[PDB]
Amino acid sequence: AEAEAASVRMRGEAEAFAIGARARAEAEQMAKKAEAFQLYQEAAQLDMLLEK
Amino acid sequence: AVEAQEILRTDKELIATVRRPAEAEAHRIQQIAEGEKVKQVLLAQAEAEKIRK
Repeated sequence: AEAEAASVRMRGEAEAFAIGARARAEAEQMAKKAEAFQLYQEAAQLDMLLEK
Repeated sequence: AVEAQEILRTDKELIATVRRPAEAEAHRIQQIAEGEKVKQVLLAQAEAEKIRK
């Protein structure tokens, strides 16, 4: 039982740290998405609408 | 007196037959449990660092 508990603890901690890693990556990723979207005029919105 | 000597003999026979094998079985179980616990802990650590990387 102690071995199983340690296994669960360590695997869960590792996967939670991995979730945090993608979290930080995705946040720093979306910041630049917003920054790029800020420089969109009517032509770009028209392109997005006609692509969708 | 025949039966008294038989009592002593069967006491010693029961000792040698079940009392010591029980202790040996207990030692075997705890040794194998130690081995399995170490194996599971090492495998869990390997899997955890796999997931981390």
